[PDB]
Amino acid sequence: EIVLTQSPGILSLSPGETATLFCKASQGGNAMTWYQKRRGQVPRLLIYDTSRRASGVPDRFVGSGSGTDFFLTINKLDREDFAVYYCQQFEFFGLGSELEVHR
Amino acid sequence: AENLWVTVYYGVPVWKDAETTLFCASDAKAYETEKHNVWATHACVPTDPNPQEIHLENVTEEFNMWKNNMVEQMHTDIISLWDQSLKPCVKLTPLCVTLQCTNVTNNITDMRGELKNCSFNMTTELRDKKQKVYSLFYRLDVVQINSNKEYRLINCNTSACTQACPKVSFEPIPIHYCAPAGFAILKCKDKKFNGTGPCPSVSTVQCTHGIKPVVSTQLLLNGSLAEEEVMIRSENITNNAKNILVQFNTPVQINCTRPNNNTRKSIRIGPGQAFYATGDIIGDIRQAHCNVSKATWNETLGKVVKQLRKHFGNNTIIRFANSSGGDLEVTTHSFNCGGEFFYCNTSGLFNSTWISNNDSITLPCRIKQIINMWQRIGQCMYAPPIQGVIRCVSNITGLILTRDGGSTNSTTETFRPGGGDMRDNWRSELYKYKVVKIEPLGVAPTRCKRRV
Amino acid sequence: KEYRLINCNTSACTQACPKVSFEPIPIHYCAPAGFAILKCKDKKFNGTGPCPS
Amino acid sequence: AVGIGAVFLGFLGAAGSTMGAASMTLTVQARNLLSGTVWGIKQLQARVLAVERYLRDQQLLGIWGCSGKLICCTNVPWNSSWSNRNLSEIWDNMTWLQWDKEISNYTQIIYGLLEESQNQQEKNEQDLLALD
Amino acid sequence: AVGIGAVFLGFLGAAGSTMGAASMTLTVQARNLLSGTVWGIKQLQARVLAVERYLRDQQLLGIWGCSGKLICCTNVPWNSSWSNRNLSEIWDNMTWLQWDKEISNYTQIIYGLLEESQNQQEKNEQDLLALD
Amino acid sequence: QVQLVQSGAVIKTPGSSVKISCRASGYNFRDYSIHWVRLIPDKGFEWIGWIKPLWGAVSYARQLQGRVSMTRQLSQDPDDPDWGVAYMEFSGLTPADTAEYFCVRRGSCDYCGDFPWQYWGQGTVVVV
Amino acid sequence: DVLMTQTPLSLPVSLGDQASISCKSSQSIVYKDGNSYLEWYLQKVGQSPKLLIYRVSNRFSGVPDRFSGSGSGTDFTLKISRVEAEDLGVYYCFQGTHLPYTFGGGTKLEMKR
Ligand SMILES: *[C@@H]1O[C@H](CO)[C@@H](O[C@@H]2O[C@H](CO)[C@@H](O[C@@H]3O[C@H](CO[C@H]4O[C@H](CO)[C@@H](O)[C@H](O[C@H]5O[C@H](CO)[C@@H](O)[C@H](O)[C@@H]5O[C@H]5O[C@H](CO)[C@@H](O)[C@H](O)[C@@H]5O)[C@@H]4O)[C@@H](O)[C@H](O[C@H]4O[C@H](CO)[C@@H](O)[C@H](O)[C@@H]4O[C@H]4O[C@H](CO)[C@@H](O)[C@H](O)[C@@H]4O)[C@@H]3O)[C@H](O)[C@H]2NC(C)=O)[C@H](O)[C@H]1NC(C)=O
Ligand SMILES: *[C@@H]1O[C@H](CO)[C@@H](O[C@@H]2O[C@H](CO)[C@@H](O[C@@H]3O[C@H](CO[C@H]4O[C@H](CO)[C@@H](O)[C@H](O)[C@@H]4O)[C@@H](O)[C@H](O[C@H]4O[C@H](CO)[C@@H](O)[C@H](O)[C@@H]4O[C@H]4O[C@H](CO)[C@@H](O)[C@H](O)[C@@H]4O)[C@@H]3O)[C@H](O)[C@H]2NC(C)=O)[C@H](O)[C@H]1NC(C)=O
Ligand SMILES: *[C@@H]1O[C@H](CO)[C@@H](O[C@@H]2O[C@H](CO)[C@@H](O[C@@H]3O[C@H](CO[C@H]4O[C@H](CO)[C@@H](O)[C@H](O)[C@@H]4O)[C@@H](O)[C@H](O[C@H]4O[C@H](CO)[C@@H](O)[C@H](O)[C@@H]4O)[C@@H]3O)[C@H](O)[C@H]2NC(C)=O)[C@H](O)[C@H]1NC(C)=O
Ligand SMILES: *[C@@H]1O[C@H](CO)[C@@H](O[C@@H]2O[C@H](CO)[C@@H](O[C@@H]3O[C@H](CO)[C@@H](O)[C@H](O[C@H]4O[C@H](CO)[C@@H](O)[C@H](O)[C@@H]4O)[C@@H]3O)[C@H](O)[C@H]2NC(C)=O)[C@H](O)[C@H]1NC(C)=O
Ligand SMILES: *[C@@H]1O[C@H](CO)[C@@H](O[C@@H]2O[C@H](CO)[C@@H](O[C@@H]3O[C@H](CO)[C@@H](O)[C@H](O)[C@@H]3O)[C@H](O)[C@H]2NC(C)=O)[C@H](O)[C@H]1NC(C)=O
Ligand SMILES: *[C@@H]1O[C@H](CO)[C@@H](O[C@@H]2O[C@H](CO)[C@@H](O[C@@H]3O[C@H](CO)[C@@H](O)[C@H](O)[C@@H]3O)[C@H](O)[C@H]2NC(C)=O)[C@H](O)[C@H]1NC(C)=O
Ligand SMILES: *[C@@H]1O[C@H](CO)[C@@H](O[C@@H]2O[C@H](CO)[C@@H](O[C@@H]3O[C@H](CO)[C@@H](O)[C@H](O)[C@@H]3O)[C@H](O)[C@H]2NC(C)=O)[C@H](O)[C@H]1NC(C)=O
Ligand SMILES: *[C@@H]1O[C@H](CO)[C@@H](O[C@@H]2O[C@H](CO)[C@@H](O[C@@H]3O[C@H](CO)[C@@H](O)[C@H](O)[C@@H]3O)[C@H](O)[C@H]2NC(C)=O)[C@H](O)[C@H]1NC(C)=O
Ligand SMILES: *[C@@H]1O[C@H](CO)[C@@H](O[C@@H]2O[C@H](CO)[C@@H](O[C@@H]3O[C@H](CO)[C@@H](O)[C@H](O)[C@@H]3O)[C@H](O)[C@H]2NC(C)=O)[C@H](O)[C@H]1NC(C)=O
Ligand SMILES: *[C@@H]1O[C@H](CO)[C@@H](O[C@@H]2O[C@H](CO)[C@@H](O)[C@H](O)[C@H]2NC(C)=O)[C@H](O)[C@H]1NC(C)=O
Ligand SMILES: *[C@@H]1O[C@H](CO)[C@@H](O[C@@H]2O[C@H](CO)[C@@H](O)[C@H](O)[C@H]2NC(C)=O)[C@H](O)[C@H]1NC(C)=O
Ligand SMILES: *[C@@H]1O[C@H](CO)[C@@H](O[C@@H]2O[C@H](CO)[C@@H](O)[C@H](O)[C@H]2NC(C)=O)[C@H](O)[C@H]1NC(C)=O
Ligand SMILES: *[C@@H]1O[C@H](CO)[C@@H](O[C@@H]2O[C@H](CO)[C@@H](O)[C@H](O)[C@H]2NC(C)=O)[C@H](O)[C@H]1NC(C)=O
Ligand SMILES: *[C@@H]1O[C@H](CO)[C@@H](O)[C@H](O)[C@H]1NC(C)=O
Ligand SMILES: *[C@@H]1O[C@H](CO)[C@@H](O)[C@H](O)[C@H]1NC(C)=O
Ligand SMILES: *[C@@H]1O[C@H](CO)[C@@H](O)[C@H](O)[C@H]1NC(C)=O
Ligand SMILES: *[C@@H]1O[C@H](CO)[C@@H](O)[C@H](O)[C@H]1NC(C)=O
Repeated sequence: EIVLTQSPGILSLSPGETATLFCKASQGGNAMTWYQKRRGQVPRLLIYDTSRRASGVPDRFVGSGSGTDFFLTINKLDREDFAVYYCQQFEFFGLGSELEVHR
Repeated sequence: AENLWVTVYYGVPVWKDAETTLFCASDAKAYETEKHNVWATHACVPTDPNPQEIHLENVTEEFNMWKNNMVEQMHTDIISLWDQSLKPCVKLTPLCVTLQCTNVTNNITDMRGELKNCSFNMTTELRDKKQKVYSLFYRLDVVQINSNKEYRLINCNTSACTQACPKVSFEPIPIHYCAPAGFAILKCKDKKFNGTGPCPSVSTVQCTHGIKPVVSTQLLLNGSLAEEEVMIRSENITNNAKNILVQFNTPVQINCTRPNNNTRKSIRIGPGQAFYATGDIIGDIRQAHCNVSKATWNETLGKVVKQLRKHFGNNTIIRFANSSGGDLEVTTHSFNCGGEFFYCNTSGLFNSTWISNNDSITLPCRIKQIINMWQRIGQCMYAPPIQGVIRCVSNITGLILTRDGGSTNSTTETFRPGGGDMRDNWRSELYKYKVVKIEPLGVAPTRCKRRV
Repeated sequence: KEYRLINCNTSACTQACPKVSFEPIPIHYCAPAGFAILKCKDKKFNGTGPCPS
Repeated sequence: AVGIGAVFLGFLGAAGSTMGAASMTLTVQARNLLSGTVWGIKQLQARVLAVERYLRDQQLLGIWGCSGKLICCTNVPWNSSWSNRNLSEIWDNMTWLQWDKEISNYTQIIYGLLEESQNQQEKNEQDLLALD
Repeated sequence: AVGIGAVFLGFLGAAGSTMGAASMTLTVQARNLLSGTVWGIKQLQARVLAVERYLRDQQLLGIWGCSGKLICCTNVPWNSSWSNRNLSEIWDNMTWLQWDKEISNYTQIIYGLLEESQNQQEKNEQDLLALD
Repeated sequence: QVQLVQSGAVIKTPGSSVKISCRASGYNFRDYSIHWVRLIPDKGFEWIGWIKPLWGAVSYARQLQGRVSMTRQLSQDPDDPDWGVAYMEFSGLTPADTAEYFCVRRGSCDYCGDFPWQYWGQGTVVVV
Repeated sequence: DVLMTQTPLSLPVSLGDQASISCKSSQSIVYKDGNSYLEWYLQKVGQSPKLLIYRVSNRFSGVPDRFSGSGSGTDFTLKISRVEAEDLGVYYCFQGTHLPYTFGGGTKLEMKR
């Protein structure tokens, strides 16, 4: 099977800064899909095929990476963008990176 | 001579990838048995009797059968032509009527239906009169709408359906694809060609090989077989939604039949319209079946298990299961045989397990008379019954598989049959081809001038 | 007695609309481009063989 | 046996051979470019598309200095930033497929220069015959 | 801004400019002349009509002395009763629309004279190369 | 647009069976696959199975076979050829299956694969 | 690739009987000429191989008339009228249209005792 390790588990930031979340796989040579899930709502597609944004997604969500290292960078954070982020490759999902307010 | 003056060249061999329409070319030998017997004996050009491929040299072209456009044009052309071979035939609107059905005369055991003896009113040549008439329908074509019971046909809820004229045969004739002017068709020839990537030995050709169009779901029949060894093909093997095509080396043989000696009977629905009904079952009531050789099938599964262990690791437990479920003609094995559509249960082949180190298999078959292939909105057809016991013999060229798996790291890899899209049956015969566009105007430097 | 039409045994038949006349109008055959149409003019032309005019 | 030379006089056989050897058998790609009720409309539309493509290429070749010539010569010089490779390697080593994907950005510039060259050649020829 | 010169290199932009300035941008009307189930038949019939018109004009231009030339020169002299206007006013003042409606009666005479000129030029060329 | 309406929340007993109806509207339902996925609280996501509604060929996860069945219902009238219904019947319920069940559809792009999930369902809450 | 096989593989045939060996073609062998370019080869041991006949019908000059060949595009065969001692050797079927040129296996006609 495919095991996806997703880190950092909890990322505490303030708005305006840049977030970086990296997903490690077991096999290489495939794509990576990045989902946004706010609290108490429906999940949302952000990134498919490791670098392409979904429809209705602003350009501040950038994703890249290759092989095993898969990077998701969110520069210029918003008050709304604080949520949970998942990496899904095929049917094997990640566990979740929570994005928290720092004070 | 340090200066170089630019020169144009018109007619230079250089191509770029493009997509266009391709005109089909059937062989003229089918014209010797003329008069609309099979389709495209009139709507198709005869071939060049001298096909001539031209083997190129030191050339590399990237092939990709999964993003091919020629298979999509073939899937459109067969549907459009198949609809164009039903418009002159009789529409079966007036037969959609309340049926009064009973069991067929048989020592009924209280565990099977499978035949129904249905009497109903029907119009005549004249408009005023009417006639009581009986027929034999299968159980998959009648539905109890709510003494003897009271049924109706299944297509009556949505759409009346044209029956197929028995002058029109269903059997495949080989369809060639001659490229038009300006374009060209390449051909891989590498025996180890995976399906995607560079084929380092190509050959242009003006018109493709013999493609006989079969229609089959679980395992494709009469399909050009590979030469060196049994091969598998996919798009991403670690993906689940994509099928895993398999093409054999040795054609395992299947024999299929229908033992019931029917009697075709003509009923005149209307003036100039005749309806063909199953009149009587003389002989004996015996269920339709298929046979393959058990030893060659065990050997052929041994070959495909030997091939599948490369992509998955040498220590895995490959096992085969029957279909997961769904509609009828994706779980069972669908094909046509002498103009009558079988549906054959294939759980008797797909149960095994495989660890790292004479007889013949019977398998039952069920028959529908109405069919709805390609799943349109309001078009089915009523395949008329055929006189006498029929049987047909076919080589099995390959089969279509499907892997599954959610989680929990087990060493097994259960494979199940597929079907679904009809295009996969064409992607096992247009894999080695690619269409290209000539751009014959190239430009280059050399030392010359033009004299004023 | 009790009759029926003769075409009822095989096929129903479209009747002709009386706006459509049946009378002939002269039909000419103009040759397309690239081809040509010859014409014999010999008054003793048998039907087969050379027409020398 | 047919013979391997029948490959080179065949259609598109020189596609892998060098640029200095495709010019001899360059006329076969020129010749097999042209000749070769819904199905009638599809085949008719494809055939008129092929002859429109051939006529577009003949018109684009005729407004240069070579209306009916397979090989031609012009009067505009090569900017060295176009391909910066000498004569012997682009006529004895490379194939045309590799050459087409090395100058694929600069082609419209070349066509504009050829159009300007033929325009000024026409006005110079008119000025030369004007004095007589 | 695009620029007003893009009018003149545009299609048919020189239609109001003088006859001495339309000859530079004369190739755009030449280029945009060719390229550009009942609806399929209408569009197909219109497209083959356009290419038949272009091929008729190329054949009528090829039986003169200029098969692939936009500008040409001939060997027949102007009868003075045709237009009786000197050189400077028909190349710096007038437009082509006005010129076409001043010689509209005499055009078939001109085409017959050109056909005779090319015929006698061909037989003179054959007589010149016959002696060698 | 593309809409994926589900059925409401449901309360079931251990040993029972639940049926969830994912109605899809806005595209040609006879073309694109439907997937089913479930959010277990404090355990993550887990895939269930896919279904191709042209015929109804389905596949399921390995650790859910013998427990889940999926069917579909096409639309047969030519005046509304677009809408369609998917059905998931999940049997053998335990208190471990208290979760939130989603039906999804593929990305609509010709470049995207099968598992990138653009459109989502509203969310069926299942409490055992 | 258009590889062929040879049925049979070795026939010891007495001096004066008819021998017939077939080669079966996977793909058809038809050129733009129309004539099926197949050649029949004989090789006496330790030598250069000769040519028995041409396409199906024409014959290599310097060969007697004890050889005949037949075929109809798909499967080909020979008929040797009389057997000699020089007819010992290895026979082949050869293709001339598609690349690479394929061969048959090779047959060795022997003696009977
Ligand atoms: C995978 O590929 C395989 C390989 O092709 C497929 O198997 C084939 O399936 C076909 C079904 O579509 C099947 O065709 C049917 O055959 C029936 C059997 O009769 C034929 O065979 C016998 C014995 O082989 C032969 O003797 C007959 O005629 C021979 O001689 C005449 C001379 O007059 C020839 O004209 C004829 O071509 C044939 O030639 C033989 O000899 C020559 C040498 O001289 C050889 O060169 C030939 O190769 C051949 O060996 C029969 O031809 C037959 O009954 C069927 O015909 C009926 O149906 C068709 C419509 O499909 C219709 O046009 C016919 O006219 C006829 O209908 C009429 O009769 C019916 C009965 O009375 C009646 O009900 C109707 O209303 C009509 O009145 C049809 O020809 C074919 O046999 C098998 N192949 C084999 C080897 O068995 C397989 O199907 C493929 N898989 C899939 C999934 O499709
Ligand atoms: C599907 O279902 C339909 C009904 O929905 C069914 O059709 C019916 O089949 C039965 C047979 O199972 C038919 O019944 C027989 O009909 C024949 C023919 O009738 C003609 O002759 C009579 C003579 O008086 C005329 O009046 C009449 O108008 C017809 O012209 C009769 O001959 C049969 O009688 C024999 O069988 C009786 C059974 O009890 C005996 O008692 C009787 O003595 C007769 O036997 C004699 O004749 C036999 C035949 O020669 C011979 O074998 C015996 O030894 C003896 O000499 C019987 O009435 C019925 O008519 C059919 N109905 C219609 C409308 O056609 C299909 O058969 C059924 N098919 C399947 C596959 O299930
Ligand atoms: C059908 O068969 C074709 C072959 O004809 C397959 O296509 C290729 O398959 C190979 C392996 O099967 C793939 O190769 C892998 O590529 C990785 C990416 O590196 C390449 O690309 C970069 C640029 O992106 C180049 O700079 C680099 O040099 C490579 O060219 C490699 O990282 C992989 O390395 C593997 O081996 C090393 C050591 O051997 C290990 O350490 C690695 O972990 C890894 O296992 C590998 O070389 C190649 O990408 C495929 N190409 C394409 C176009 O698909 C098909 O996959 C196959 N398809 C099916 C359905 O069967
Ligand atoms: C026409 O069809 C009928 C269908 O009912 C058929 O009747 C059955 O025939 C069989 C064999 O002739 C009878 O015998 C059965 O088969 C074996 C014989 O050893 C036994 O094992 C069976 O016992 C089981 O079934 C019994 C009844 O269900 C149970 O009581 C018992 O405990 C076993 O479970 C059984 O004896 C069978 O009895 C009849 N059925 C009836 C209802 O009589 C008939 O033979 C067919 N005739 C023709 C001419 O085709
Ligand atoms: C694949 O194989 C499995 C078993 O190997 C098949 O499952 C079997 O399905 C049938 C019905 O489809 C079950 O039959 C039973 O019939 C009786 C009488 O009608 C009814 O009372 C039962 O409720 C049941 O329907 C059978 O028990 C079942 N077997 C098992 C072990 O569950 C499956 O059908 C096969 N797939 C295909 C496509 O054939
Ligand atoms: C798929 O293949 C397996 C074989 O691996 C099939 O299992 C076989 O099932 C039959 C009966 O269904 C067994 O026959 C009898 O079984 C009893 C036990 O109840 C036994 O005591 C008898 O002696 C008799 O053999 C058969 O033994 C069994 N095979 C093995 C190796 O044990 C299975 O039925 C196949 N699936 C389908 C749908 O056919
Ligand atoms: C399915 O594929 C098999 C290949 O395993 C085909 O079997 C072989 O087919 C060829 C030609 O179709 C047969 O050759 C024949 O040889 C006899 C010898 O006298 C000759 O008279 C014939 O004209 C023909 O050349 C070959 O014998 C046959 N092999 C076997 C074992 O039967 C088969 O034809 C394919 N199709 C079907 C429907 O099975
Ligand atoms: C024809 O002209 C275009 C325009 O310059 C050329 O495209 C350029 O190609 C180079 C590669 O040789 C690109 O450089 C690459 O950029 C990416 C950007 O992230 C970088 O990651 C790579 O490491 C590499 O440096 C360049 O960006 C690209 N230009 C543009 C504007 O995208 C093209 O190569 C020319 N054709 C030929 C045959 O030279
Ligand atoms: C091309 O040649 C034709 C043929 O001569 C020219 O047509 C002629 O045009 C003049 C006008 O400039 C006509 O004169 C007018 O006649 C009417 C008759 O009632 C009179 O009322 C007017 O006052 C005026 O005099 C002349 O009749 C006419 N010729 C014929 C035979 O009708 C034509 O003008 C020439 N094209 C050009 C551009 O010059
Ligand atoms: C026709 O076949 C059906 C199906 O077997 C018969 O209907 C029932 O069959 C079951 C056995 O599965 C019996 O237990 C019932 O008693 C049958 N119902 C009746 C009303 O008899 C049916 O009997 C058969 N015959 C007819 C004339 O319909
Ligand atoms: C068309 O008729 C069929 C046959 O009755 C209907 O299918 C049945 O529908 C009922 C209730 O909708 C189900 O309980 C049955 O299981 C269905 N049977 C089959 C074989 O599908 C169908 O609903 C009708 N459709 C329309 C649009 O009227
Ligand atoms: C399928 O049917 C064919 C034709 O009946 C079988 O071929 C014959 O089989 C018998 C033995 O059953 C042999 O004696 C014959 O020599 C075979 N003839 C040919 C031409 O092959 C074939 O065996 C059947 N296949 C299976 C798996 O039963
Ligand atoms: C169509 O109907 C005509 C009219 O009855 C039939 O022609 C008669 O057939 C009978 C017996 O076949 C003959 O005795 C008469 O002489 C025929 N009359 C004429 C005018 O031909 C004809 O047989 C019917 N055809 C079909 C196919 O039903
Ligand atoms: C087929 O034969 C192989 C060889 O022993 C064996 O391992 C396998 O279990 C057999 N399978 C069947 C279905 O007989
Ligand atoms: C797998 O096992 C086969 C045994 O035939 C061997 O040839 C192959 O090299 C092995 N490959 C790996 C990756 O272990
Ligand atoms: C110039 O041409 C010679 C062959 O004539 C070649 O050896 C040399 O490499 C070329 N120079 C360059 C810079 O390519
Ligand atoms: C001749 O040309 C001159 C200009 O070069 C012009 O002024 C004059 O009017 C012309 N003569 C006639 C009769 O048009």
